[PDB]
Amino acid sequence: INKEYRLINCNTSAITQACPKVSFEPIPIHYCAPAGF
Amino acid sequence: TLQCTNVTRGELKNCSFNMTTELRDKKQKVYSLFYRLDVVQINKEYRLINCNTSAITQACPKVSFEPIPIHYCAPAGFAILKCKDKKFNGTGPCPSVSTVQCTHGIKPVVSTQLLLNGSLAEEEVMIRSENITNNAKNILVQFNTPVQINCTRPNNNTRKSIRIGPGQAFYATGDIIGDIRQAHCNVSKATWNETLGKVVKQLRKHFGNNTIIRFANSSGGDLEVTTHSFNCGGEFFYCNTSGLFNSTWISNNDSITLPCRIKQIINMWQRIGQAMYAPPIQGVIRCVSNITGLILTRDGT
Amino acid sequence: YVRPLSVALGETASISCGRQALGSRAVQWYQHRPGQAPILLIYNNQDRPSGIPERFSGTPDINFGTRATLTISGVEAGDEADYYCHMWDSRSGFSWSFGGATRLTVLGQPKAAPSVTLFPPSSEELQANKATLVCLISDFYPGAVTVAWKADSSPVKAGVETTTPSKQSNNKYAASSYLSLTPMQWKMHKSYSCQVTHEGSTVEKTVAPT
Amino acid sequence: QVQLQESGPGLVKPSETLSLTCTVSGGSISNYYWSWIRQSPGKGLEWIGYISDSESTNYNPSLKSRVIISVDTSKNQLSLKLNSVTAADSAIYYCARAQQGKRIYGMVSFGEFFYYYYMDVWGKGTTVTVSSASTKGPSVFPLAPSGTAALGCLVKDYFPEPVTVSWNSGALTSGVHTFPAVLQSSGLYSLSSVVTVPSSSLGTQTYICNVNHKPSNTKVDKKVEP
Ligand SMILES: *[C@@H]1O[C@H](CO)[C@@H](O[C@@H]2O[C@H](CO)[C@@H](O[C@@H]3O[C@H](CO[C@H]4O[C@H](CO[C@H]5O[C@H](CO)[C@@H](O)[C@H](O)[C@@H]5O[C@H]5O[C@H](CO)[C@@H](O)[C@H](O)[C@@H]5O)[C@@H](O)[C@H](O[C@H]5O[C@H](CO)[C@@H](O)[C@H](O)[C@@H]5O)[C@@H]4O)[C@@H](O)[C@H](O[C@H]4O[C@H](CO)[C@@H](O)[C@H](O)[C@@H]4O[C@H]4O[C@H](CO)[C@@H](O)[C@H](O)[C@@H]4O[C@H]4O[C@H](CO)[C@@H](O)[C@H](O)[C@@H]4O)[C@@H]3O)[C@H](O)[C@H]2NC(C)=O)[C@H](O)[C@H]1NC(C)=O
Ligand SMILES: *[C@@H]1O[C@H](CO)[C@@H](O[C@@H]2O[C@H](CO)[C@@H](O[C@@H]3O[C@H](CO[C@H]4O[C@H](CO)[C@@H](O)[C@H](O)[C@@H]4O)[C@@H](O)[C@H](O[C@H]4O[C@H](CO)[C@@H](O)[C@H](O)[C@@H]4O)[C@@H]3O)[C@H](O)[C@H]2NC(C)=O)[C@H](O)[C@H]1NC(C)=O
Ligand SMILES: *[C@@H]1O[C@H](CO)[C@@H](O[C@@H]2O[C@H](CO)[C@@H](O[C@@H]3O[C@H](CO[C@H]4O[C@H](CO)[C@@H](O)[C@H](O)[C@@H]4O)[C@@H](O)[C@H](O)[C@@H]3O)[C@H](O)[C@H]2NC(C)=O)[C@H](O)[C@H]1NC(C)=O
Ligand SMILES: *[C@@H]1O[C@H](CO)[C@@H](O[C@@H]2O[C@H](CO)[C@@H](O)[C@H](O)[C@H]2NC(C)=O)[C@H](O)[C@H]1NC(C)=O
Ligand SMILES: *[C@@H]1O[C@H](CO)[C@@H](O[C@@H]2O[C@H](CO)[C@@H](O)[C@H](O)[C@H]2NC(C)=O)[C@H](O)[C@H]1NC(C)=O
Ligand SMILES: *[C@@H]1O[C@H](CO)[C@@H](O[C@@H]2O[C@H](CO)[C@@H](O)[C@H](O)[C@H]2NC(C)=O)[C@H](O)[C@H]1NC(C)=O
Ligand SMILES: *[C@@H]1O[C@H](CO)[C@@H](O[C@@H]2O[C@H](CO)[C@@H](O)[C@H](O)[C@H]2NC(C)=O)[C@H](O)[C@H]1NC(C)=O
Ligand SMILES: *[C@@H]1O[C@H](CO)[C@@H](O)[C@H](O)[C@H]1NC(C)=O
Ligand SMILES: *[C@@H]1O[C@H](CO)[C@@H](O)[C@H](O)[C@H]1NC(C)=O
Ligand SMILES: *[C@@H]1O[C@H](CO)[C@@H](O)[C@H](O)[C@H]1NC(C)=O
Ligand SMILES: *[C@@H]1O[C@H](CO)[C@@H](O)[C@H](O)[C@H]1NC(C)=O
Ligand SMILES: *[C@@H]1O[C@H](CO)[C@@H](O)[C@H](O)[C@H]1NC(C)=O
Ligand SMILES: *[C@@H]1O[C@H](CO)[C@@H](O)[C@H](O)[C@H]1NC(C)=O
Repeated sequence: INKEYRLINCNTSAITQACPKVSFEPIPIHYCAPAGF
Repeated sequence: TLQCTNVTRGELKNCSFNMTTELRDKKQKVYSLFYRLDVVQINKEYRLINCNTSAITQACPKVSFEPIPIHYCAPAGFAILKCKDKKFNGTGPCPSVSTVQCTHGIKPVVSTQLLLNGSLAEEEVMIRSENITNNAKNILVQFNTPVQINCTRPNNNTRKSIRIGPGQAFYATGDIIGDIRQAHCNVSKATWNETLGKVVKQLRKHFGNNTIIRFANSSGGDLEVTTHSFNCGGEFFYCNTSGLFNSTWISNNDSITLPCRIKQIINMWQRIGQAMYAPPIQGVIRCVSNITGLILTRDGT
Repeated sequence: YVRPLSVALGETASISCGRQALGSRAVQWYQHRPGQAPILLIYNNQDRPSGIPERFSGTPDINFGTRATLTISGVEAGDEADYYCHMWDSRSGFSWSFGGATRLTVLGQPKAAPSVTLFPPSSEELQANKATLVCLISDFYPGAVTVAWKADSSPVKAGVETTTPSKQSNNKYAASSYLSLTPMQWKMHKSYSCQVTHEGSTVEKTVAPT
Repeated sequence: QVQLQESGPGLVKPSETLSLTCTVSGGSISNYYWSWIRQSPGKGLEWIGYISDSESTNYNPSLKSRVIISVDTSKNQLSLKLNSVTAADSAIYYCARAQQGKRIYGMVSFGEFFYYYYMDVWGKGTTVTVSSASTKGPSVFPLAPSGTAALGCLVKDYFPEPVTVSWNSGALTSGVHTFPAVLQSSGLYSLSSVVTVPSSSLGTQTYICNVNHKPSNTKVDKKVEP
């Protein structure tokens, strides 16, 4: 702005803490086409 | 709590308040202009009108209030039946009928008293009602020739962003750049005279060739119904119409000008609980539109 | 107060108004030479009265934003005066005070040499037991001179009064200078001088009692 | 056309009523706006007040509590009565005709206009001094001359400003050059006029300077000759 600081996002965007039970692990995903495609 | 002073009659105010910044432990003494109709008393101490009734949500400044033609379509196995009868009133058996999959381009114009930008009537000017003998049923008169109305707010307003939180910016009315003037609307007094005549003609077919037909202004109610309420370039006008319905008709350049006020805290429909703040529109507002219909109400001569 | 401004002879002057308007404006311009009657140059933002040269021109407010400026093309030496901007506008109230005086000074005028004329004490005032020398200076530019009195060859500096250089009709300056003497101090001396130094040159005018 | 001329005491003691008048020539008094403006030394132009053609009073709030502008239509003459004068009230008082302009910017119907006044013709001016010191007449002493020659008149201690100098009651006008006064430390102004004169006419033509000091009601003349 001891020295006075501030989180980086405060002047641009609200901020949301990631729920600590969801995982960022890449899981193999398969894209499927509907019937008739 | 707002600290408001007049602006250098007494309609628009100049209000300074303590506001939250992007940091939760810091304030800021910002000022913003507000129309009279948006505040109430307790430097004089004021407050926004909605605070004691409803929360308030600022309209996103990228969505447009512009009526866009919408077409209603019926699903497969259903149909819509038009009515080609040029003189078809409200009910009855339509002689000429056609089937369509969707309706024509209907513009969802939210208006009051004067039906704007709508669809005209072919041949003669129609008049519709459930029971026209019932005074508690609005008469829906539809013109055949449009009478043009021109509206403008001439003040050169400016928009001012106020960061009230993380990612939260309230758009406030900064200041007026130049002359302070009245908002109003013009209609051609000649074209409005001949259109009231066309209306007064078909009004005799239901009430008598000898009885006299008189037009008066509203007799009471809220601002939305006592005035030609509508929206012009994004700002919600409320026009006095006493200059349009002040004629008495017997058995046998010109311009009318309407003093329109402006509001910002609007409840839109009749919901009490969901108010909307319309952000201020930069520049000079003027719009041109046709009054193609009317919504009258005979007194219970 | 006063705003200084300097243009050259025969150029164009751009006198900006002191207070800029908030709304539509109606600005009057006045020309006022000190110790004289004010002259109305422009009354409506651009309209001039009868008897004002075309080289004077004020800006009209066709579109808002353009500030009011008084334009003087081909500035003469006679255009040296105070210029007031009487600003009226729709937003501010009744404008009682005139503008801030802009004191225009024209540069590059012809440098003229003074004309010194020294008179001895008159016989009536000498007979009235009082002596007074009068040293009249006129037709000099730039209007700034220093006067130095001398008894024979010694400076005086005691009992002298000098006008500030006032401006003449011909756009040059003039100033008097009075040295008060006793009837015996003027008789007991051989000569009396009036050294008038203008710019970087002096002019001497001597007067003796005979 | 229309011209004005003021007239007044020229000297008024402190804490008193400063009367003044202004006679206009060549036009009716009750169909124009009239305005009073003073100009103190060092200060700017100060607008006193104005009276309409309907005889309506409106004064500068800087004064107001001391001003009362009147007007008599029997003549073409209107007055000005500043009271409780102090030292700062010394100024050249001017008399100017105001004309009304209506500046319309929006709708005349909603009143979107304002009124601006502009003064086009002015009075010559009237000097007014405030001082507890009494008036005092001058005393003209002749300055004798000696191709071209120069002669004049010395107007010694007088109070207050001004004095008017004429030569040959108005006949001698070419070559005249009156100088600004000089305020001595005694508190009195001393003025001097001088007329450049061709050298041959020194012994033939007669030269008399007419000096007048209005606050003392004194009209004096004198002769200049070697
Ligand atoms: C919806 O309906 C509404 C209502 O029906 C409608 O409202 C209308 O809105 C418009 C626009 O907003 C308004 O238009 C304005 O009109 C103003 C008034 O104009 C009238 O009056 C003036 C002055 O009249 C006096 O002087 C003239 C001589 O000049 C005399 O002849 C008059 O008789 C009169 O003098 C007597 O009366 C005085 C009292 O007023 C006394 O004091 C005086 O002693 C005398 O007794 C006239 O000049 C106008 O004439 C014009 O109109 C005729 C037809 O009537 C035309 O044919 C022609 O073009 C004439 O020019 C008119 O009669 C205008 O002043 C104003 O325009 C000025 O203001 C704007 C904004 O401030 C400026 O941007 C603009 O440029 C103009 O400024 C000029 O003028 C001023 C004043 O002189 C100058 O100071 C300024 O510097 C600038 O000068 C420049 O232009 C000059 C020419 O204009 C030029 O000469 C200069 O050299 C310089 O270049 C504006 O247009 C209108 O009033 C509303 N209607 C009503 C009834 O109120 C609305 O539009 C409708 N539509 C919507 C909302 O969409
Ligand atoms: C709604 O109400 C708000 C108040 O809540 C108004 O906002 C104020 O508006 C006034 C003008 O009306 C502003 O005052 C102006 O401030 C300018 C900024 O100068 C400041 O900073 C300098 C340092 O650079 C300091 O030296 C100075 O002292 C100030 O602190 C000044 O430049 C202006 O000066 C003008 O006026 C003075 C005296 O009148 C003259 O001598 C000058 O020559 C000059 O003409 C003036 O003082 C004020 O700053 C505004 N406040 C804020 C917080 O912005 C809105 O204007 C008002 N809006 C409407 C539409 O009514
Ligand atoms: C009734 O219908 C009228 C026409 O169908 C409506 O008028 C429309 O009003 C809106 C807003 O009031 C205008 O949109 C604005 O446009 C201007 C600039 O437009 C100009 O420039 C574009 C260039 O892209 C050009 O194509 C146009 O023709 C204009 O020359 C913008 O600055 C604004 O931000 C805004 O987008 C429409 O332009 C205008 N249409 C017409 C034909 O005038 C009227 O509002 C309707 N009435 C009601 C009560 O709803
Ligand atoms: C804005 O101006 C209006 C008009 O002058 C003011 O209204 C006055 O309000 C007081 C109450 O304080 C009343 O006693 C007066 O009778 C009102 N006058 C009129 C003509 O209605 C208003 O107070 C002003 N507002 C501010 C904040 O200054
Ligand atoms: C307001 O006026 C008329 C409606 O009667 C419209 O202008 C006409 O529009 C039709 C069809 O769009 C055209 O065939 C005509 O040529 C138009 N006439 C003129 C003179 O241009 C106008 O678009 C209407 N505006 C609305 C409904 O917003
Ligand atoms: C309304 O006001 C705005 C400014 O508040 C004006 O915008 C200016 O327009 C000119 C061009 O005419 C530009 O040079 C400026 O840079 C603009 N200013 C800003 C801040 O953007 C606008 O012209 C005004 N319009 C009217 C009709 O009065
Ligand atoms: C409403 O506004 C429209 C356009 O802004 C006006 O139509 C103009 O009328 C004049 C005079 O007849 C014509 O010279 C223009 O060509 C017209 N404009 C267009 C785009 O055609 C109309 O007169 C106004 N009507 C009212 C009642 O204010
Ligand atoms: C946010 O703050 C940073 C400080 O690092 C600054 O550089 C940036 O301009 C700011 N951005 C916005 C959108 O306010
Ligand atoms: C903001 O808070 C301070 C705190 O004392 C107060 O003095 C001031 O009046 C407040 N400002 C407004 C506009 O209410
Ligand atoms: C809200 O405040 C207004 C003040 O204008 C008052 O008249 C009204 O009764 C209040 N309404 C409610 C629901 O509290
Ligand atoms: C519509 O017309 C039919 C037949 O012409 C008639 O019976 C009916 O009453 C009319 N509607 C109204 C509201 O008058
Ligand atoms: C209707 O007109 C009357 C008289 O003309 C007036 O007193 C009343 O306020 C008007 N009502 C509206 C809503 O304009
Ligand atoms: C509408 O205008 C009339 C006169 O034009 C006025 O008497 C009336 O009060 C206005 N309506 C309202 C709600 O003020």
